[PDB]
Amino acid sequence: MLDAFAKVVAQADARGEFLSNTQIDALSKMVKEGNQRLDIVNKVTSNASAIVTNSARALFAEQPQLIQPGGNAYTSRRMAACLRDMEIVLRYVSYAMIAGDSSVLDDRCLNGLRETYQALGTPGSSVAVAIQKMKDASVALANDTTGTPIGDCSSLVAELAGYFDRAAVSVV
Amino acid sequence: SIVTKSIVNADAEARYLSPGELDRIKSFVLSGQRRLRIAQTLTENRERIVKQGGQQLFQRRPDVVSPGGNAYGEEMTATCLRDLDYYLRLVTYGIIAGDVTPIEEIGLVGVKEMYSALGTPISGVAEGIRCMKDVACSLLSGEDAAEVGFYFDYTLAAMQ
Amino acid sequence: SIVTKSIVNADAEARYLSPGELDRIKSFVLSGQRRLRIAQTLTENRERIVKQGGQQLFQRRPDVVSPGGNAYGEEMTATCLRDLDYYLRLVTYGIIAGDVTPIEEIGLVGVKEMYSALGTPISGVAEGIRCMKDVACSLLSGEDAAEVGFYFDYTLAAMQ
Amino acid sequence: YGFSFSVLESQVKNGQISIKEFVRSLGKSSVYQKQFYQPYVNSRVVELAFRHFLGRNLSSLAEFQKFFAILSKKGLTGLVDSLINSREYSDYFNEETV
Amino acid sequence: QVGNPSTRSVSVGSLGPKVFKSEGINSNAQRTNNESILQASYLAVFGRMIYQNERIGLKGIDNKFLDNNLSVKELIRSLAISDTFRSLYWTPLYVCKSIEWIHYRLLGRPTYGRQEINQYFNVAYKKGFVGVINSIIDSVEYNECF
Amino acid sequence: MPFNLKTPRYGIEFRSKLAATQFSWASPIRRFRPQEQQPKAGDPALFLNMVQEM
Amino acid sequence: AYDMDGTGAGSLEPRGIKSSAVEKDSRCFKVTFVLPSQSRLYTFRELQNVYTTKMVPFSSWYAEQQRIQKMGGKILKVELVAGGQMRSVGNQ
Amino acid sequence: MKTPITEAIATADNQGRFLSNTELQAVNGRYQRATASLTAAKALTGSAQRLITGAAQAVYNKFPYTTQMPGPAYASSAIGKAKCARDIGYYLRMVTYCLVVGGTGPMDEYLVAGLEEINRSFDLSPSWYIEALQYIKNSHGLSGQVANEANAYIDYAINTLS
Amino acid sequence: MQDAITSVINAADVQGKYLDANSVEKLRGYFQTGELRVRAAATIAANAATIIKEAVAKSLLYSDITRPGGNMYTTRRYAACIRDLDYYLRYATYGMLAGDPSILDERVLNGLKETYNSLGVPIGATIQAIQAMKEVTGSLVGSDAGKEMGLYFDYICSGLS
Amino acid sequence: MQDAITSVINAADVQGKYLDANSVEKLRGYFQTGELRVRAAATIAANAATIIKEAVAKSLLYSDITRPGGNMYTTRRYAACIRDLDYYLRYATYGMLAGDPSILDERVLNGLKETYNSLGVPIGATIQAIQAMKEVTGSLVGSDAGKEMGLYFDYICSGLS
Amino acid sequence: MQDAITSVINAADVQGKYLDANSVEKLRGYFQTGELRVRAAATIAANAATIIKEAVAKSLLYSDITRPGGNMYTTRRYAACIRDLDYYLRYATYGMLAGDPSILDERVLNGLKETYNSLGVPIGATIQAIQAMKEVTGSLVGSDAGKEMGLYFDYICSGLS
Ligand SMILES: *CC[C@H]1/C(=C/c2[nH]c(/C=C3N=C(/C=C4\NC(=O)C(CC)=C4C)C(C)=C\3CCC(=O)O)c(CCC(=O)O)c2C)NC(=O)[C@@H]1C
Ligand SMILES: *[C@H](C)[C@H]1/C(=C/c2[nH]c(/C=C3N=C(/C=C4\NC(=O)C(CC)=C4C)C(C)=C\3CCC(=O)O)c(CCC(=O)O)c2C)NC(=O)[C@@H]1C
Ligand SMILES: C=CC1=C(C)[C@@H](Cc2[nH]c(/C=C3N=C(/C=C4\NC(=O)[C@H](C)[C@H]4CC)C(C)=C\3CCC(=O)O)c(CCC(=O)O)c2C)NC1=O
Ligand SMILES: CCC1=C(C)/C(=C/C2=NC(=C/c3[nH]c(/C=C4/NC(=O)[C@H](C)[C@H]4CC)c(C)c3CCC(=O)O)/C(CCC(=O)O)=C2C)NC1=O
Ligand SMILES: CCC1=C(C)/C(=C/C2=NC(=C\c3[nH]c(/C=C4\NC(=O)[C@H](C)[C@H]4CC)c(C)c3CCC(=O)O)/C(CCC(=O)O)=C2C)NC1=O
Ligand SMILES: CCC1=C(C)/C(=C/C2=NC(=C\c3[nH]c(/C=C4\NC(=O)[C@H](C)[C@H]4CC)c(C)c3CCC(=O)O)/C(CCC(=O)O)=C2C)NC1=O
Ligand SMILES: CCC1=C(C)/C(=C/C2=NC(=C\c3[nH]c(/C=C4\NC(=O)[C@H](C)[C@H]4CC)c(C)c3CCC(=O)O)/C(CCC(=O)O)=C2C)NC1=O
Ligand SMILES: CCC1=C(C)/C(=C/C2=NC(=C\c3[nH]c(/C=C4\NC(=O)[C@H](C)[C@H]4CC)c(C)c3CCC(=O)O)/C(CCC(=O)O)=C2C)NC1=O
Ligand SMILES: CCC1=C(C)/C(=C/C2=NC(=C\c3[nH]c(/C=C4\NC(=O)[C@H](C)[C@H]4CC)c(C)c3CCC(=O)O)/C(CCC(=O)O)=C2C)NC1=O
Ligand SMILES: CCC1=C(C)/C(=C/C2=NC(=C\c3[nH]c(/C=C4\NC(=O)[C@H](C)[C@H]4CC)c(C)c3CCC(=O)O)/C(CCC(=O)O)=C2C)NC1=O
Ligand SMILES: CCC1=C(C)/C(=C/C2=NC(=C\c3[nH]c(/C=C4\NC(=O)[C@H](C)[C@H]4CC)c(C)c3CCC(=O)O)/C(CCC(=O)O)=C2C)NC1=O
Repeated sequence: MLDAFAKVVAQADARGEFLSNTQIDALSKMVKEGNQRLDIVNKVTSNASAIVTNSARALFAEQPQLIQPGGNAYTSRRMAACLRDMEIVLRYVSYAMIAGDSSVLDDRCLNGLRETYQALGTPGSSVAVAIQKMKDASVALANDTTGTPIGDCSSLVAELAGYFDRAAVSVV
Repeated sequence: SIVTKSIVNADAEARYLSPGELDRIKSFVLSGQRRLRIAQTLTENRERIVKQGGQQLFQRRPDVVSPGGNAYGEEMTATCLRDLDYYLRLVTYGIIAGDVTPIEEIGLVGVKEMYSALGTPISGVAEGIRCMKDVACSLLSGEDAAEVGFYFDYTLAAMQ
Repeated sequence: SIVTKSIVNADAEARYLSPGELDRIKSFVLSGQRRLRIAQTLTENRERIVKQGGQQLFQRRPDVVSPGGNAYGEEMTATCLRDLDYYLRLVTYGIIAGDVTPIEEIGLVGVKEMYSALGTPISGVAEGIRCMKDVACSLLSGEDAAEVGFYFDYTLAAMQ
Repeated sequence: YGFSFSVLESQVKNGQISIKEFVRSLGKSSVYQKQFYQPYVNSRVVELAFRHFLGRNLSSLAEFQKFFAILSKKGLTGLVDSLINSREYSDYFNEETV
Repeated sequence: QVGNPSTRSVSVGSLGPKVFKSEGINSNAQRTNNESILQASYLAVFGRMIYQNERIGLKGIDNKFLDNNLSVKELIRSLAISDTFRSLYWTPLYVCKSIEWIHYRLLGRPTYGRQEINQYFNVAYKKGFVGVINSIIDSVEYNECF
Repeated sequence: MPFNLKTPRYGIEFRSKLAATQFSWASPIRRFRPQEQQPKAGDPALFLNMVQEM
Repeated sequence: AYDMDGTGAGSLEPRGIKSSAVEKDSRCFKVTFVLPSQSRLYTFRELQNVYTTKMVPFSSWYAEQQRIQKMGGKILKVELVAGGQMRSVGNQ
Repeated sequence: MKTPITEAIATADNQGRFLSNTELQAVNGRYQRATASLTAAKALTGSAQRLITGAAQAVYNKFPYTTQMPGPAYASSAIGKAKCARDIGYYLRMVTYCLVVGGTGPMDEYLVAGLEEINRSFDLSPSWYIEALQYIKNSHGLSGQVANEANAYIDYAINTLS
Repeated sequence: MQDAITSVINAADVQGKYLDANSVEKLRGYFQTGELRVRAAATIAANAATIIKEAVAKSLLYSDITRPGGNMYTTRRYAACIRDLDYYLRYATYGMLAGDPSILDERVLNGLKETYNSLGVPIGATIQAIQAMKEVTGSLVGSDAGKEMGLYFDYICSGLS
Repeated sequence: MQDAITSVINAADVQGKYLDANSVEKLRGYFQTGELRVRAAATIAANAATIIKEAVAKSLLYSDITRPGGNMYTTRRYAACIRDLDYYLRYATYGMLAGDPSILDERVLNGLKETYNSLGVPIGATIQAIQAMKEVTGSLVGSDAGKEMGLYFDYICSGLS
Repeated sequence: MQDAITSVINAADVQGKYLDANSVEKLRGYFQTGELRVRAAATIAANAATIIKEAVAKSLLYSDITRPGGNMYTTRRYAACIRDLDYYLRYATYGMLAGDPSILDERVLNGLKETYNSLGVPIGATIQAIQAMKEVTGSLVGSDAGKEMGLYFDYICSGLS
């Protein structure tokens, strides 16, 4: 597991030189944005169980055959497993937002998630539909200017949007 | 094209085109503005017409996508919708060419031999084109939806 | 192959292949199984050889990726690694053929005219091929990198 | 390719038209001129027509000039009619033999 | 040349092509067109300018001509008997289609008939690609015209 | 790989044999990608994921 | 396109039968005849039926009837089964 | 055309009199400000395609429904994505016209007169253009009075849409 | 054969693309000139005998080819030769309507040079008759349609040399 | 074949007269209802497969004809059955367009009663199958268009009995 | 080859005439515009490597013609294509200087459509590159010389079409 600072340390550890004085200015620009980072995470971790169930409900109206009798997410054993499966993706996306780099997203979550949907028979294209349902709810809640000073945060919600559509192309 | 069939037909007799044959060319080039606009309206609705058309086809024919059907699987259903895109592209060629000869020379000559060899039910490809016709005919006006539907029903008649 | 140049060299003289000329051909086929193993190593490490060769090319020549360089941008940089993928493929051809003719006939004749007409620095493409060589010679044994080193070296000398 | 001349087959299976009349309406058809009339010059069309409606090749130079002039003046149907209406066709093929 | 066999070498004029001559006319007799007669030789043998990668192997030939150490006949010969010429106009061609072409380059005309095309086809069967070139450049019509 | 993502509840050999009674689902439609936008050998769009890891 | 474009004597096209049919005429007769081979005794081809009843287009009846007569055949009956009589326009 | 030059002529011509120093002082203030205005007009022009392609992307990341919904009013096809970037280049071109002329005259006639009849008819939402104009304000990269002259004509456009 | 419309469709279909903006402008270039081509095609069909009759008198009437020893001496060779001029006029008119010289390759020019070499017909005198026939036609149909017809007269001559 | 336009040209030409007032009135009767036939002609061409499938199953599907020994038994018989019904539907559409049933007497009813009697085809059942094909086709084109359409279905059945 | 002056001398010699007013008009027409041609010919020689580099990238650089499998894929085939564009540009300048397209017929267009049909070179894509080369050169040389230069780019594509 790395954070954003660890990928600059461990890169030049393989090159073996000291960290340059123009690279410290890139790390100090990150800690100036370090407190706008912490309320993108606090906005999405607090409405976490309503990002999930409002995105599942939007999925099951577009593709109604996933919940009809003989469908994949039909029973009450498997509706709960489908609802869990978006909670785990939203968990590791917010983990990779607070670290700054995606090295824990594709390690404990995406490392072979595609190959276990071929074994389970789960439609992997429909999990990537319901991740982009959750991307549209989470970047709208990271623009919420209540209890926070007004400023430009467009470069950090575009990084949160990057970890959502990385986990969508890794299941199809 | 309307011009092509008039020139080859008057070559078999070894003569020039008649005023009745030349007026069909004048009457056709006058409608060129309406044909270029109708084809543009369909080309801008590819993902909706193709996606909407294949969505209704799997409710009138649920067996083709179930276990055992021809289009069973994500990659097979992907090539399923690939075929519908071929015939939507051919329909835009016929609307612009002024006749159905592009639809015939590309994808109707030998269509029953192709689909029987691939193991595909030809009756399902004609059901999927009839569903795309309803979607495409709901994006047009009263007169433009009438003629665009005739290009979809022609493809189905030649596909049975 | 040596077979091709041995027949073209003997065809022009209007005679059969010579005794020593045949012994070279026999020695080639006896090492053909080993040539397939060396070329098999580079083929499954192709993306890693291009990545590491791509990174270290941009540290020894940062002018090619800076504002005003030929490979400035992410799309123009993609064309950088595309060209590096070509030459890594052509060296695998030369390994199996036991000769440089597959490299020379595909991407060495007219290479100065081609890059000169694109505005691309021919001096830098040789630097990238030299950076791909050390990674390739890093995944091979002592004498296997001595075999692959011949084909990587011929490509650079012709590119200057 | 799945072509079909359905009205022509039912008329020839029932006996209303002979095989000579079946071959004649297959020559002046649209599938024929689409394949053996359009992609060729008038010189090459006269030679390929002798192979289909007569089963042989042109023999003399005066035989080409006689049928090139008919095709040049009356098109396809003026040529196919002059080959089936000839004495050589009926001599070898009389109304029932392909 | 068939109604006037002695018209060989007599320049036609402005009706024919341009003739390049390694002349060397001056008050000191210095050749000032050594770089133009070399450009004209590549266009006579190959018809075009060869690539910079294949012209590398012929740089030893051009260096000796520009230094005033080769005649045009020994330069035209050393270009035709090269392996880039052989790889272009001899190997990928029918054997009598190469003689008909090679004869048209070194001599400005195609063959007259079968007694001339069969003569070279026998020189190719025995000696090879190089034997055909030397038999056209050492010809009597070559030395009389050029 | 983590072992919960290595060995799931059932494998490919139990799922494929029951496609008549259970596990009959047929798959929904993917997002429609047009065929002429797909990359071919010698396209620089097959290296844009390499360039974003630089 | 039609056989009556003026081609007659002293033209470039050889003298043949000329019909009075319009371009793409659609009149057909119904004929009956017998036509012996009169050449099988030196060619030795197989034997064929010579009693024929068939529909022949208007465009070819002048040439067909003129060919059956030259070759010794005998026409037993002929009727018009398609087309109008003395129609001015509408034969196409 | 609201220019400081033509507002001076129309003030003297309302009462049928010559240009006094009430009017020559008004057009003096155009010329003192024209130095900062004409340097912003070159800077917004030279970085136009960076700003137009950046601000068109700013609407899609803010309103993702405009790339998903079916209809002629949204930018879901390539036709609608081309008519979107045409409009952003219309808003940027009017702003540089106002900095050249000096007043809010070009974008009054060419851009905002009749605009709300268009957005009501063609079902275009004016919040898309406020989001796009607020990208250009934060990313022209200017400073000083060059930035204050540019931000004023950008904020004039935001108040007409709101 | 393929006209200007089908030539645009095949160029797009061979790539798998729909008709984009670059091909739509070529489709508009043909519709704008469609009424001009139908107007010239009707006047050429009515003056065909006088276009051929005046192109022959101007090029090869009292020449050497009409006297004994030359090509086209006898009446069959005079009649067979003006039947060739009636091919080029009629097929140059098809190409002008279709806006594509494709029909001149298949049904006219494909193998026409070898036919004339075996028959012994002079190609230089045939090209001069088509060129004289191009000038007479250009005066009947005007200057705009006249240079369209000359576009397909030169395709026959360059496809014949 | 002669349509409504040609049939009035015929009546005038046999007298040597121009088109008088009574003639121009019949011509307006055709033009005024013309675009209604073109609309009905395309509607039947699109529903041709279903107009025959529902007429056959409703008229002769489980009868004695489809059973062994009966007529229309073998698949060749069945395919010849529904190949005939499409012939009538396709030719009745040609007659409604032209407004004159002359095309039905030349290319459909050309001695069709003798052919059906020789082969042994039940004339009583074919007439009732065409009648069932008239009640489903009338549901599509409406009454105003269904009036002209049914005018020719009865022409085939009347000329067949 | 013959230039504009020679074409006037020969047209008078074929008539047996001294140079009259009509031929003196064509002589001055070349002498007046003669120094405008020597300027365009000097600017094209300097921007030669640029006119080709801009018409290639404008027309055929990122298509499937350069990818594997396309004609002109390898470096030998790439270098051979830009050598063909070098001759077309270089020969259209010879024609503009001489004021007569005779140079193009005898050294460029003779048997050139048979040469490309033998090798498999696409003639359609070759015409596009010359059209792109026509406008890139028309912007450098101006409006007067840019139109006369395009007169000989169209002569090449017409004979190559
Ligand atoms: C709406 C969601 C779609 C769907 C989901 C679905 N998934 C499962 C089962 C599993 N998913 C995983 C993946 C992970 N598990 C993990 O613990 C982690 C982090 C380490 C990942 C990335 C695994 C292992 C399973 C198996 C059991 C589980 O742990 O949850 C199921 C149930 C399968 C069953 O048949 O019981 C469903 C229904 N299916 C759909 O229909 C939707 C498209
Ligand atoms: C892009 C940000 C969003 C978008 C754009 C979109 N706009 C239109 C249509 C029109 N836009 C205008 C605006 C102007 N025209 C002008 O001349 C000027 C001043 C120079 C302005 C500001 C007008 C008049 C139209 C309609 C007429 C036309 O098409 O030209 C469309 C097309 C809508 C339609 O129904 O045709 C689109 C798609 N839409 C989005 O979703 C983007 C977020
Ligand atoms: C552990 C809990 C914890 C938090 C929740 C944050 C909360 C937080 N954010 C900011 C400070 C800030 N917070 C924002 C954030 C936003 N403005 C917006 O318009 C967006 C809606 C939103 C984030 C997406 C900005 C832009 C600033 C800096 C003000 C500025 O520079 O303009 C500050 C003040 C810091 C300072 O004064 O230096 C604090 C305490 N930090 C924490 O330690
Ligand atoms: C021996 C020559 C011969 C054949 C073959 C023949 C076939 C024939 N098959 C029918 C078939 C039919 N065949 C099926 C067969 C089916 N098979 C399956 O595997 C499915 C479960 C089911 C649906 C396809 C059904 C359902 C019908 C009746 C269709 C209907 O009327 O709805 C009918 C319609 C009713 C009738 O029997 O009269 C005929 C005439 N007739 C002949 O003279
Ligand atoms: C332009 C004219 C034209 C057409 C139409 C065409 C069709 C075509 N369809 C194919 C496959 C296919 N076609 C289908 C089609 C279907 N499955 C269903 O359930 C439906 C009933 C049906 C229509 C959507 C399937 C599933 C395959 C893949 C078959 C397989 O992989 O086994 C293939 C083989 C793979 C390929 O090259 O794409 C071709 C060539 N080619 C053409 O040139
Ligand atoms: C490299 C490919 C290649 C071949 C093979 C080739 C053959 C070739 N064979 C020739 C003649 C000949 N070839 C034969 C051959 C035969 N007579 C027989 O009875 C046998 C069946 C047969 C040999 C097995 C004869 C008799 C002649 C002389 C013909 C003559 O003198 O008119 C000639 C004419 C010689 C001349 O006119 O100078 C050539 C060029 N040329 C080529 O480029
Ligand atoms: C050599 C033996 C022989 C003869 C004579 C012959 C005649 C013959 N005359 C015909 C028609 C005709 N014949 C006439 C002739 C006449 N109208 C009048 O008013 C007259 C009194 C008469 C002129 C003397 C007309 C008008 C037709 C066309 C009938 C129609 O089109 O309705 C036709 C129908 C085919 C066609 O017209 O091309 C044949 C076969 N066939 C033969 O094999
Ligand atoms: C051997 C067979 C044969 C014939 C017959 C023949 C005829 C022939 N007649 C010609 C002209 C002509 N022929 C005539 C003839 C006539 N004017 C009258 O009033 C009379 C009715 C009629 C003669 C009795 C005239 C006036 C011309 C010149 C027409 C012109 O220059 O426009 C010409 C064009 C110039 C020339 O003489 O070469 C030819 C080729 N050529 C042949 O090879
Ligand atoms: C559809 C394209 C097409 C064309 C054009 C064509 C021409 C063609 N022209 C022919 C003859 C001929 N063509 C001419 C023509 C001419 N004599 C001259 O002096 C003039 C230069 C020229 C008239 C412009 C002559 C005189 C003959 C007869 C040759 C002979 O009888 O020996 C022949 C031999 C048949 C015959 O002798 O009647 C053919 C097949 N075939 C085709 O398929
Ligand atoms: C274009 C105008 C036209 C018509 C109408 C036409 C009819 C026609 N119907 C036929 C046979 C037939 N027709 C039927 C029809 C039927 N069976 C029934 O039970 C129903 C009553 C009826 C449905 C309409 C059947 C079963 C045969 C086959 C008879 C056999 O093979 O012995 C045949 C014999 C050729 C063949 O076997 O295909 C002809 C020629 N031909 C024509 O050219
Ligand atoms: C198999 C033999 C073979 C080769 C090698 C080949 C190269 C080739 N390289 C190209 C471009 C290119 N190559 C580069 C490369 C570089 N920029 C730099 O600064 C560096 C020095 C260098 C990377 C190491 C760039 C930037 C382009 C695109 C230039 C442009 O689009 O203007 C292009 C044009 C577009 C395309 O890729 O199709 C071709 C055809 N083609 C072939 O058939």
